[PDB]
Amino acid sequence: ATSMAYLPQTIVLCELRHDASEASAPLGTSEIVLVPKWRLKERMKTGCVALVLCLNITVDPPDVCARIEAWIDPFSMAPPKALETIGKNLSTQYERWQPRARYKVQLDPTVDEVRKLCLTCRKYAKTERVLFHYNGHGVPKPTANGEIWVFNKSYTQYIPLPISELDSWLKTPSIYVFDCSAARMILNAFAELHDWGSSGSSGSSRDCILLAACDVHETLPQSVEFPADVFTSCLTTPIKMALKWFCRRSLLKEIIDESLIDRIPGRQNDRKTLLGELNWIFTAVTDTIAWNVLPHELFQRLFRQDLLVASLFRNFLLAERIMRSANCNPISHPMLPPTHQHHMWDAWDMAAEICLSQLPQLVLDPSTEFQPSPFFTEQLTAFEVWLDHGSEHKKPPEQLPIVLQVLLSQCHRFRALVLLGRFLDMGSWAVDLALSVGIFPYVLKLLQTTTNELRQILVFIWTKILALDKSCQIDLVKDGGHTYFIRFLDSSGAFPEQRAMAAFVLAVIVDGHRRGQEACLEANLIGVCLGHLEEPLFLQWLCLCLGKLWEDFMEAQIMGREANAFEKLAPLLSEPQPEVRAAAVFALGTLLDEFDDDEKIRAEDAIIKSLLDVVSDGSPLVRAEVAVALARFAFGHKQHLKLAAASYWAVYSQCVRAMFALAKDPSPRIASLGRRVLSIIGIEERSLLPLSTIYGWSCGHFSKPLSQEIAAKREEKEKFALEHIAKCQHSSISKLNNNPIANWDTRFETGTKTALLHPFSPIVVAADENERIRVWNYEEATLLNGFDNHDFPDKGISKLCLINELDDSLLLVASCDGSVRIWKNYATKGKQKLVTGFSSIQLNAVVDWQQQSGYLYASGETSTVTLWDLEKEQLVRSVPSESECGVTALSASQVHGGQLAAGFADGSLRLYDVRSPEPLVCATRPHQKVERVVGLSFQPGLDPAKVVSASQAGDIQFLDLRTTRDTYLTIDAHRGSLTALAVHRHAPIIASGSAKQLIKVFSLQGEQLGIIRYYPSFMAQKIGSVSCLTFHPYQVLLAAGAADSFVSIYTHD
Amino acid sequence: AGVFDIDL
Repeated sequence: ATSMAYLPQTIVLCELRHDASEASAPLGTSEIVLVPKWRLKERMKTGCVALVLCLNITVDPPDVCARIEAWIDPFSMAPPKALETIGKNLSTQYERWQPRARYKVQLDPTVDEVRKLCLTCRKYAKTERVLFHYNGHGVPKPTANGEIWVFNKSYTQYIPLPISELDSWLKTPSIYVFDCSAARMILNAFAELHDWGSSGSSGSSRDCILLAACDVHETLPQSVEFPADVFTSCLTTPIKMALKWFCRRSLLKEIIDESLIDRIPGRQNDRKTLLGELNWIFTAVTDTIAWNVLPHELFQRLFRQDLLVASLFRNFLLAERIMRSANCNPISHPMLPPTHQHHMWDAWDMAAEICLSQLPQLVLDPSTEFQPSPFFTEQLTAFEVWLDHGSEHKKPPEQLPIVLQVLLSQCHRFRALVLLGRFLDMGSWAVDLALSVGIFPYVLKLLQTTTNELRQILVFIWTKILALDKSCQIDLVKDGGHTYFIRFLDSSGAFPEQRAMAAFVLAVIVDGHRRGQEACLEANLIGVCLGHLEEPLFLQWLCLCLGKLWEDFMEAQIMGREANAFEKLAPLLSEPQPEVRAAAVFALGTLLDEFDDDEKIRAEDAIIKSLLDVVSDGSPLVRAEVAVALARFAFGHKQHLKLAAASYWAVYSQCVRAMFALAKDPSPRIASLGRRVLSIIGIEERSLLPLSTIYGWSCGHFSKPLSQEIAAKREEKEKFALEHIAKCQHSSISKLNNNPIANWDTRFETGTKTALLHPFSPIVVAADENERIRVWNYEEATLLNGFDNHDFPDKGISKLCLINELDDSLLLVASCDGSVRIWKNYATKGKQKLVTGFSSIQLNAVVDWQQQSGYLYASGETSTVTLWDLEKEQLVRSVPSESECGVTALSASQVHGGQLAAGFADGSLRLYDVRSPEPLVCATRPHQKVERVVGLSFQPGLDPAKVVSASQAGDIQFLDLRTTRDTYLTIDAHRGSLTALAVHRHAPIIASGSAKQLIKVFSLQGEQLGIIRYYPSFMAQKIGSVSCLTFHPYQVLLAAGAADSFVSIYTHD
Repeated sequence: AGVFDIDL
C-alpha cells in the first residue's frame, strides 16, 4: 500500500565498520596479533645407522620352530655367509626409507666392537640423529638390571653390555630399535638412567626415542607363519609383511599363491604402479590413524620431523597390530595410545584384498590393466559428508591427513584442493588443523602449477592461510610464490572478488617485509595494480597493496610518482564507500617520506592537499587515516609547521588548521590522534607516530567464511505501526487528560532542553543543556541509562532523533556547534557505545534526520543547508538557503524523500527539494511579525502541506503550498513568547508551549483540546523555556519540559 | 620440507 511511505526499509550504520560489544575492532585499535604453535624449524635428519646383529646360527641361547631373518633362511646358506647376507639385506631394507645416511653393520660383536661402532656413529652424525638397531635373537634376554647381551671373541660366553654404557656412547639425538624378547626391560632401564624431572610429561627429558618389540614377560613368536624378524620386518618391510600376514590369517591362505607378494609389479615410488599405490595407501592409512589418535605436539615430533622416524613410527602401527596376534605388545618411548583396531585398518584390509586378488592375473601377463583403487575417492567422499553434517568444533574430520596425500598426485588434485578450501573456510581453527597435518609445503609447491583449473582454488587456500598467519611471507617470497598471485591480478581469469584475494595475498606478502617489497617491485606490482585503477573490495585492496608496497621504501615511492599513482589514487578519495576512501588515504599517506622544487615537492604538496580535502570526512574510519598521513607528513616538516603554528596561535598553515581541527573532533579516538599530531610538532623518535589501522581491520574480512529472526522483529514493528497509524488517523481524539501519567525529576539544575518518546517501547529520552542524556522509563517509573554526550567544555544540545526505528534504534544527538553523535545500546544500564561522530556544518545548529532517503540535513546561523548521506558518510550537497538570515527551525518530511522545510530568524519559510538542480521550491512569509520560527513540521499526511510556523510571536499558521501562499488557518496559541511546538506524525493533533508556563493542545482543524500549566516548584518564576514538547510517534502521548527540572507526560484518557 | 613426495 501507500503506507509503505510510512515504513522505510533503508537501514543505516549497521555495517561491520560500526561494530558493537566485544569488538572495538571497528577502528582505532590495532589488529589482533597471533602467537603460533605449529613451529618446529629443525627438520631433523637421521645421519648414521648402526645395525648390531647378535645371532649364533644353530646355537640357541638357554631361554628356550621359526627362523627366517631379513627374508633369508639362515640355515640355507651356512652360518658365516648367512650372517653376511642378513646384514646386507637388513641394511638395504632400512636404506630404502633413508637413502642419504651412513649404514654400518656389526655381526655377533664384542662389547669393544659395539663401543667403537657407537662412538664412530656419534662422531659422524654430530647433531644429527643416530639409529641403533639391536637384534638379540641368538643371545639371552635383557636383564632387570638393564643389560643387553653380546659376545666375547671366541663365542664361548654371552657378555652383558649394560644400557648405561650404550647411552654414554650415543647421546641426545638418537633413536633405538630392539627386536628381541622381553624388550621392555631395556626401556625400563633407559627410564632410570637419568635424574627424574627435566620435563612436564609422564617420564621424559632427553631426545632419546625407543622402539621395542614386546613386553617384559613376553617372548617373540615361534610359529612358522611368522619369521624371527617379525618386529624388524614390520618396521622395515611393512607391505611385504602386511600382505603375508593377511594371507595366512584372514582369507585362510591356501587359495592365494603367497609368493606372488614377492613378485608384486612396479616400484615403491610410482603411485601409478600396483606396488607403489599399495605403499601409498599404507602410508595414507597409517598416517591418518596416528593423526587422529595423537596430540598436535607428539604427532609432529614423531610423524613430521624426521623422514626415518616418520617411517619407523608409521610402520610401528603395523607392528602394534601383527605382534598383538602373536602374544606380543610393543612399546615406543614416547608411548602413544592403542592403535590396533582403529576404524581405518578396515580400509587397509579392503584395499589389500582388492590388490591381492588382482595380483594373480597381472602375473599371467604384464597387461598393465591395473585399476587404481577406489580408496582415495572413497575417503574424500567421507570428508564431504563431514563438511556438511556435524561440521563444527565437533572433533576433527579424520580424513584430513588423506586429503594431504591426494594433493601429492594429480589423480584427484582439484577435488582435494576444493574440499580443503571448503574446510579452511569454516574458520581459523580449521586453518590451524590443516597446517598441523602439514599442508603448508605442498600447497606452497603447487604455486609452480600452471594449470588454470587450480589457480582460483589456490589463491583462496592461500588467502585463508595468510589471513591466519602473516609470517608465511618469508616462505612465499623465497620460492617466488609472489609471482603466482601477480599473474592472477593480470590474468584473463574473471571474477574480481578472486582478484581482491590476490591483492590481499600480495599485500600480506609485502607487509613490513623489504625482501617481499623488492621482489614485487621487480615484478611490476605497481604497474599491475595501477592498471586496474581506471568493485569496492577490489579497489580497497588495490590501495592497501600499493600503500604497503611503497611504505618506508623510497625506490617504490619514486616508481609510484613516475607512474602517476597520485593521479590515479586521488579520485578514490571521493568514492561512496568509506572503506575505499580510507584505504586510498592510506596509499597516498605512505607515498610521503625555503623555496625549492624537485619532482617530489610537487607530488607531496599535491598529495597532502588532497588529504586535507578529506579531513572533514563523515566516516571516522577515513578521518583516522587522514590524521596518520598528517602525522607522517608532520614528522618530515616540523621546521615549517612550528613556524606556521607560531603566527596562528604556503601549505603549512592549512596543516595546522587541520591538526587543531582533528584535536576537537567529536569521535574521541580521532581527537586523541589530533592531539598526538600536535604533540609531534611540539604543541601542548619515530615510535611516537600513530600507526594506520585500515589494513589491519580490512584483513579480518578474509579470516571469516565466504539471519531469519532479522525479519521477525521487523514485521513485529511494521504490523504495530501500520495498525497504530490507522488508529491515530481514524479515532476521534478527545480532550487532554490533565492528570499527567508522570512528572519525572530530571535533576537538571538548569532544566530539560529537548526530549524524545520511543515508538515501540515505553521509553523517554531527555537532554540537559550540557548534553547529559537520561533514558527514563514511564511504565516502570525508572532510569534505564545516563550519559555524558562528550567531555568537551563548550556544551550545547540541538537535537535528539532515532535512527533505524524499525530495527534496533540508534540515538542521534546533534550539538549546537553542528557535531552529530550516534549511540548504540543507549537503553542499556551503562553499555552505550559511540557508533559514529562527525561535524555537520563546516552558530545555533539545527538538524533533522530523514530515514527514507538516509539524509541528514543540518544548518543554523549560516547561508547554506548542508546535506549528509549516512549510507556513504559523505557531504552530498551544500544548498544555499537564499535567506540572508539564520535557519531557526528545520523539518524533513518522513514521507517524501529529499523534500525539506525550513523556518527562519525573520519569520520566513522555505521549501527545498534537495534532489533538484535548483533546490529552493518556494519561499513564503506567513505569520507577519518578524520573529523567529521556533518550530515547524509537515502535516500528518501524504502531501506537501504544512502545520509549520509557530512563530515566537505566538501564531501557529497552517498552509497548503500546492495551491496558495497565504494560510489554510491561523491559530493564536499565545500572546507572545511561543517557546516550542509539537506536531504529531500521524494523528490529527498539535501542541504548543509558552514562556508564560503554559501549554495548549489543539486539533488540526483549530479546536482547543487542552490547556496545561507547568507550575514552578519554587518562586524563580522561570518556567520560561518550555522547550521540549514532543508526541509519541504512534500514540497520542505528549511530553513536556521546561526551565525548571521536570519532564511531565500526558495522554487523552 | 614435507615427509611425503609430490608429483608435478
